Amino acid sequence: EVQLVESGGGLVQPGGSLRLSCATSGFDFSRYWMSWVRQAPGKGLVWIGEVNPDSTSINYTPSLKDQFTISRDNAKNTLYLQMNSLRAEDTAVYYCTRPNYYAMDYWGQGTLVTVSSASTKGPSVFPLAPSGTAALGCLVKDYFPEPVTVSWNSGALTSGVHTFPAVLQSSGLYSLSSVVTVPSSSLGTQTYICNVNHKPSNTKVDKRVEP
Amino acid sequence: DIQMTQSPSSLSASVGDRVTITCRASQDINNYLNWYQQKPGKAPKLLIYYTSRLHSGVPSRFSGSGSGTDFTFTISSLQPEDIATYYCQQGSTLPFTFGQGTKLEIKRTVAAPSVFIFPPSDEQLKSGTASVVCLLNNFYPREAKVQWKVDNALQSGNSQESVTEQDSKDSTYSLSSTLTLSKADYEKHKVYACEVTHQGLSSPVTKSFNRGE
Repeated sequence: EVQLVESGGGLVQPGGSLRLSCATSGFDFSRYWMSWVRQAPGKGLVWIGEVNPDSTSINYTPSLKDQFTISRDNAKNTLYLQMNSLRAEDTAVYYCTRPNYYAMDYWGQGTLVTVSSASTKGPSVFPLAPSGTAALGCLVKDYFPEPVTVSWNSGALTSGVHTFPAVLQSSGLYSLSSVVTVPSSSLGTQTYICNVNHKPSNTKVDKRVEP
Repeated sequence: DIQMTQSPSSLSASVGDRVTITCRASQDINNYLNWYQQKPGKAPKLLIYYTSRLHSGVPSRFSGSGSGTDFTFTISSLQPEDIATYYCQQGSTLPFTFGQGTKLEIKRTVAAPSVFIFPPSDEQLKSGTASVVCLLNNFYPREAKVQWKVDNALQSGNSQESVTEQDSKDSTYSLSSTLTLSKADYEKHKVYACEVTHQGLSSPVTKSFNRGE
């Protein structure tokens, strides 16, 4: 099926620059128009612009034409987004989309870009041990910027999972917890592991959570 | 640039209800109007294109109508998995523009939280810090009170709350409260308790542990 994966996100200094990439699979990229859409935290969707297959037509939202440059590499089936002189108002999740019919029929999971003068920090992962239904989880503490993604047993366990929105501590670092309710009879038999990923610091932790 | 206006901005409805959302274009856009769904913490998904054409795999209970400047999006029978923000988008003139979105919430029956307490791990205590987590699982409505008690004495600081969005299967909320102390302060006391107040509870529920057990 159609796959769209955004990368190159993360922390950027005010006035700084960053380049985003959208790697694709499942279709002949060279035959489609490709687009970028952004969304600031808790806000609506904003169209950035589009690029045609042979790169002869590149269209933007007039207010954003100075901060962005869209390009593509058909040989590598990759879409690019060059971001220039970034402001706090540019902090957003950047989505790679595929124009079809137009309408946008496929969207990537998006990549969050954070515009701040602060520095990148990797988190610490601690277990929340279980002690008919039992609760267990993971505490992901002291990281910057957002986001961290949490999965359980490499995505095999999804029912009863709640990953809480991150809370900004007094230190300036984010912290969150991810929890799961499971059968209490499976606590001595089944293995539970939280898979924590903090892409800005490139931190990958697999924590075994045992009673 | 074409201005896209959505109404209502927000709405609450019950499972089984018929829901209608309107989209208004600042000028005539013919039938070049699309509708996207954005479920909590997920990327947007195409539902309807060209005013009324259903995208592949989209539930049959969804439909679109209208022409020119006025359009309508309809859910014939509301289901728990419809908790989301819905966006209309014009594809008539450049730059393509979106509506500001309609947040759809689910009204349901009272549900009491399941309450769980988590002592700090032996690993965290090595770094000289202690985090105590209180979990309020799957409750309705959102309004809930949590009090921390250390040796039956109320805590007047160093706790933080986090709340999830409505669950896609049962329309419930979940809440975490985290109490953070230094290992020194943590080792000064024995009983750690979190007291929970909620509409679904006849009286406050307390979950506790003794440090070391």
